[PDB]
Amino acid sequence: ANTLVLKPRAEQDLERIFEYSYTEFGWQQAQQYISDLDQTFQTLAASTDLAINYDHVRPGLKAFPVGAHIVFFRATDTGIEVIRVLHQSMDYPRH
Amino acid sequence: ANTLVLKPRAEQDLERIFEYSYTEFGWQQAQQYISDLDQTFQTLAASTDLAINYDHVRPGLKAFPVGAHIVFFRATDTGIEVIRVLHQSMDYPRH
Amino acid sequence: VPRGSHMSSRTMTVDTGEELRAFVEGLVESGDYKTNSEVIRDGLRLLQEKTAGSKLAALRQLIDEGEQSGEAVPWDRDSFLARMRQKGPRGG
Amino acid sequence: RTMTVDTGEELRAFVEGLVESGDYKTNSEVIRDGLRLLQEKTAGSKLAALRQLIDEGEQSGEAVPWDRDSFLARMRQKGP
Repeated sequence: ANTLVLKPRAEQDLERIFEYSYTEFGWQQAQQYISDLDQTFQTLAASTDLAINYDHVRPGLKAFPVGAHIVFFRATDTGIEVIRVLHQSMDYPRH
Repeated sequence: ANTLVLKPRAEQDLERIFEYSYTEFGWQQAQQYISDLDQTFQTLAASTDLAINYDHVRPGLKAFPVGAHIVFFRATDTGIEVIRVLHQSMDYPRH
Repeated sequence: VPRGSHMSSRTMTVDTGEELRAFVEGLVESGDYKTNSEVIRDGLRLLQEKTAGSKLAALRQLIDEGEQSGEAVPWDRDSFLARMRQKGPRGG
Repeated sequence: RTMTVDTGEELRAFVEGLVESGDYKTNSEVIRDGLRLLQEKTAGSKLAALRQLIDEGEQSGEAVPWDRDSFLARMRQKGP
């Protein structure tokens, strides 16, 4: 089983994302959204080729979209390490 | 009776002021606010000494407060001519 | 709030459009701002700052636009309020 | 999709005055003008801003295993 760890601030991002969705759409939508995020985490931990190279932000940084958000992460020997989960409005794609 | 006339734009100011008050507070309070403006109109038309000299904005311009708003007006031979009714946040007081 | 008194907090419900809505959402979710309100207040402070140095010109323009809006006509409170009632149903 | 915001009294009155003067049609138009200014202020340094967010993630402590069940339990424990 591939490993999946989160920086403390990424887990705090998820909490803010959950609360934002909860406040406007209620529990079921917020839980669904975190479920979509969780499913994408597992897919990224299993398949190195999905990761988008974000060296232009930081060397070795990877990105992947889910919904209106972007998982920013790094590859590890056994899986991934999630650094931040940010709204896509924060993105800076490669020039 | 002393004369009281309004520029068309001052009448449109009062409509916007009424609608803003109505949306927030409902009919009774919005009509009362207009009625308080009207009472101030009548008092200004009768008493030249109440007018605040606003020459520093435009020669001959006068001002007077009512609620959160300012009546901007000119003195005429028989009374006053209201030019605008503006929120006090638009004011430029004498320095 | 003391008994017999009421809350006087005053909110406003606004439509930012999708582009600026997503902009606000990202700033809140990043932790840069605590609430939608804080983002909106920062924006409003910038708008207030942009015009803070031209309040005299701005007021002169409002006054001139009143002067140029046509000849002045009599004012009647009851007719005004009647016309407000005719625009649609009124309550409260 | 609207939002309900508390501007505080000073900025609320600022917004009201601009609407009642006729310079802006609605509260929303004033708010959007402010947000456009805030977006423009940072539009030119999105890369630095993203780098800062990433760095703050990197510097936020040792990563820990993701535990979805604990997360959702913590979410319902907050004001059940």
